[PDB]
Amino acid sequence: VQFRGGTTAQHATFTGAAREITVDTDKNTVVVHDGATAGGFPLARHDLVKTAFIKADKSAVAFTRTGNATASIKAGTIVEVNGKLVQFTADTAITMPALTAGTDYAIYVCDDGTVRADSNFSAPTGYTSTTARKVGGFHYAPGSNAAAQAGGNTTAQINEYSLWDIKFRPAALDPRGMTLVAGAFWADIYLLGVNHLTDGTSKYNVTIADGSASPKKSTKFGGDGSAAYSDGAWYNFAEVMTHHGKRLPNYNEFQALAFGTTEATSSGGTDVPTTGVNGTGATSAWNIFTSKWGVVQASGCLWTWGNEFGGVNGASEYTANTGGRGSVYAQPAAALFGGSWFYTSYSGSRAAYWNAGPSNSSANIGARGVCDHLIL
Amino acid sequence: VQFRGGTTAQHATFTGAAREITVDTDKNTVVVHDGATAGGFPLARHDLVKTAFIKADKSAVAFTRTGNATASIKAGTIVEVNGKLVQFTADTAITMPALTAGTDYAIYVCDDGTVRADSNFSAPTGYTSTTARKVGGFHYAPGSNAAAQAGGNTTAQINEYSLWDIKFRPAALDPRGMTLVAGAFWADIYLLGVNHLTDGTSKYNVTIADGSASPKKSTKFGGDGSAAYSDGAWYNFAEVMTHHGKRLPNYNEFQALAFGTTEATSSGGTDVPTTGVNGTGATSAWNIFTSKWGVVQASGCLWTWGNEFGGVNGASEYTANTGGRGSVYAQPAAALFGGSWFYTSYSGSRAAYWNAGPSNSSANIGARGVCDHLIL
Amino acid sequence: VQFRGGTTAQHATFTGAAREITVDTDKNTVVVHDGATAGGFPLARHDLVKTAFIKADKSAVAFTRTGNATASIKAGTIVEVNGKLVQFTADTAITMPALTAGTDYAIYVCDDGTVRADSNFSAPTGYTSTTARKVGGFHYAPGSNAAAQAGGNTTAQINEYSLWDIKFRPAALDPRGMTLVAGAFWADIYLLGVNHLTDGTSKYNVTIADGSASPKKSTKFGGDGSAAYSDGAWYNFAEVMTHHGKRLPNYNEFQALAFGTTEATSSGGTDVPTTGVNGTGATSAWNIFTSKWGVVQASGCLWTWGNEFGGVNGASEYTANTGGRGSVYAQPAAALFGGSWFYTSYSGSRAAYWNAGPSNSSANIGARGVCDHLIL
Ligand SMILES: [Mg+2]
Repeated sequence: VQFRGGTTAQHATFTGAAREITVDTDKNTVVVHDGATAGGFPLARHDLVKTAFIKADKSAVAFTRTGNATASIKAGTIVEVNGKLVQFTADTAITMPALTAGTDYAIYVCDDGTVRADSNFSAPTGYTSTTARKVGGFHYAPGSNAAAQAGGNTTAQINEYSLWDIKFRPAALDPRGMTLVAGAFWADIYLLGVNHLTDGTSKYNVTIADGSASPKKSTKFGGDGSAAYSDGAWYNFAEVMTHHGKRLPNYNEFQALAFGTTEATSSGGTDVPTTGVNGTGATSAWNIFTSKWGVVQASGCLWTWGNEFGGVNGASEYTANTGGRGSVYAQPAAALFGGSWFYTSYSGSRAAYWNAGPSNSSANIGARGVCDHLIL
Repeated sequence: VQFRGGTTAQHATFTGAAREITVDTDKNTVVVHDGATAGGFPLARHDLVKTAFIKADKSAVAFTRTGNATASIKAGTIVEVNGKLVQFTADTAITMPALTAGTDYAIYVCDDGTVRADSNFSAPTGYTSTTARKVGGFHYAPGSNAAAQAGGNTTAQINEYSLWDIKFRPAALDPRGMTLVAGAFWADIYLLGVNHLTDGTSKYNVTIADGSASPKKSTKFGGDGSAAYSDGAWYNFAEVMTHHGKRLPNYNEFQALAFGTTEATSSGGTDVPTTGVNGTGATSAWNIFTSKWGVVQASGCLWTWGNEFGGVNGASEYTANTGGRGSVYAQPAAALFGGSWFYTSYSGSRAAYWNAGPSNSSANIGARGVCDHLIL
Repeated sequence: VQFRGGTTAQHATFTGAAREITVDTDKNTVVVHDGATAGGFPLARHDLVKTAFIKADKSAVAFTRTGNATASIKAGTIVEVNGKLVQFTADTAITMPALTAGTDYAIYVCDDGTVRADSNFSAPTGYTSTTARKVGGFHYAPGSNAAAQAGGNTTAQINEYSLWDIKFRPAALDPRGMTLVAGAFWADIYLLGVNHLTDGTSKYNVTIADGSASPKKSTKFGGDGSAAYSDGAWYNFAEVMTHHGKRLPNYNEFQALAFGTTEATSSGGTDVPTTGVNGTGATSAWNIFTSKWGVVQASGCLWTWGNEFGGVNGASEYTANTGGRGSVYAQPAAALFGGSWFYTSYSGSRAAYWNAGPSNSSANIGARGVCDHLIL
């Protein structure tokens, strides 16, 4: 059966019989007719809905945490994948791989109707980037989120607030290793690492970047991928954050992200070298400082540079202390938030120090990234 | 009539006759043929366009204010609802319910082709959440926006700048009670209430939150829904704003949002207890302070905490004044904007005070929320 | 051929034969049947996919710069235009018009399958707003982006970082004359002009706005389109930026946007009157100050007001210096970034001055706009 067909021009002045189907040969689509409307009602070609992703509640993430090691895709989720419509009319279990503490996972809706997680961010085991579509993901944290204000535990589990989907995600360039804070903005779960170029800013069990072990110099700002900044100036950390489409936190962002930590408590010991891992001779284990949202070492471990200025000022003269990128006049301090290991009861979700110029560097100052929450 | 049909695999190597229609039984969709392209041209299933919402001008809101109590949906608006395509090829009147001063309304496009407003945010009277689709809304304000710089009147009317649609809206968690300022960002029409958990941050005719009547403690930050913060510290107000996905305003945001108010004028009297209502013994009625954008009590009523730091500093020693969440060192002031009732000619769209630490509290300091503008 | 058809109600309880097609007369669409599913599988009408725009990589711009005067649309780009599906399965050359230094261009995907640039932002030469769809654009800069930290050249060329598409763009009200900085945020290529109302904030070869030649007063804030602000206060510049949905830069934004400029170098001479053009008696040509991202006169030409406060404070008394919009108490300085022509080695990507109150005005202080990066 071949249908009556013509060009778009020919259709413009054609009115088919009621419930007649013609073919627009310019478009290669069907045109439905009502016996009244000239040009009829052309139908959409599938390619035009490619990548469609529809949720029942667009103001929440597409997935529900159902247990420490389990999660589900929500009822009402419709997904375009490999030319097919794949949907879920009930909360449907996500098929899990073996989960390892401190690893990010990607969630795929597959063209066979399954939904599955995997550590591979291209395609899940047994599928291709064609048969499996990445719709979101999560972080499998080394410990629980804080239930109150005494930090969390060390039972590896899905951090519910790290659940993201393609329409409910960090505005950062990459969504991995972030958690949603009060539904308002995303925070890096872990402090900035030295190897942020290959690891991203937020990674479990890596060397923390500070004054003594400066982060790798940004390849977007003349770095080569091997060189590190010569110190831990605010300037350098802010630059690394920008590389990744993130910011250093505001005061309001810091207090929100760090809530849940054990207040007025510090790591103790002599150092905090590694993310998600006890400090050197620490009197408090790392988990003492997990926030409500799953931000690891949220306070009392390393100060973070903040994105705020004020407090004590530098000299009222042109001082060339910017790494050779100009001079500053009456430069106010750049905020430091959280406290560090040496700071006993001074540390906490609101610990703030405003007596260090942005050109300052030390072994107990690093950084944490934040970014905007995107709902699409 | 049953058409030739096969699986997706079978179609991959099949080329139908020109203007032949086959059925892909794996997809359950039509495949159009051109007698040349192997696999033909599969058509989109309706479920894949579910929630589609298309506007002629994506850089403006979907509705036009046509009068004090009337509004229209714009020509060129196409809406998916209950499986149907519903569209408007001309500016079409929105069917209104009875409107009450200081109430938010939701706009629904219904599957019978009508568009209507309602105070119910689930479904409008006579419809269900299935037959009626919420596409946006507005605030019916207690008075007009400022025509110049002398505030507004007390004639209840639609605030044109409070018009929002699902693709032109506050980034806040909930869009209600906000107004779009210079097309740049959204501002809470009303000052933060004590009962922001059940009312949202911006509600007409409610008790204002300040140092003496602190807001309810955020349920996202260990609050139970009954307890209030023990004082009106910047810390507490910033926290409440975050709860709702909002911020305290910047200096640039404040001057923009408050423009239109009567400058160098204060409420007078002894207090401002209630939003959108005269202050206690006020010498100026509330409407004296409506901004160009419809921000109520924009200036001269209560100071708002700002999201900016600087000015006079606290001691250069570790001071534990954060509500038990750490210590601050050389803590600069948190900005206060707008002036309050006692401040005569000092109040205005640029009134700014930088001599109060974020741990300060008083009966004339509250907060106003802002957030980013979202165009999708 | 007229098909069996009925209303949506009638379909709800109808199960057609496998691979039968019926017509829903309420919807005017086809319903496919499987001989099992009551109501069958209704297909999408084309109008519901109107404006669809699909890219292979949603995290990058839709176009590639292929040379100084050439560019391509990327493989995998699917575009809805004038009822047709138009797509590109390989990187496809964009048809160029004659290009002029310092001009913005719009990219259209046309219903004949072509993709072309044009200086007209409504429709390209030989097409209409119906037959041609605007999907993005770019800036054809007066010179190259900085390869290192010695600025750029004067060979007119496409600035690769100024490439934007409808789903990868500034959050600003208008996308023109902006460049994407480290993939993180957008910066105005040029300093704010006096005639920003008709030119936008960022335009080549126009009079720069400063203390002596204040910008036009914003029509969104009581301006008439002819009047200028009486001086170059921070207040006025911040206001102009808001008009356009932009901000003055943060410190972190400024250092990012200006990287690539010749550091510790100033324009010299006695003035910088015009964007993208040598200063008056300048010892360094304008191109000495082009950033890595193509920000023109990024440093050492005119200070920009920043969106940050701190440093030296005004008096601890209520000072009415806000242009008659209230009083300020202990007002900290508003940041100035970049240096200017007189400032020799003090200028650079990190040059910052914190000793000028927001009410200050001078011939060497202007502004540059930034905004958020939008990925949709
Ligand atoms: Mg500040």
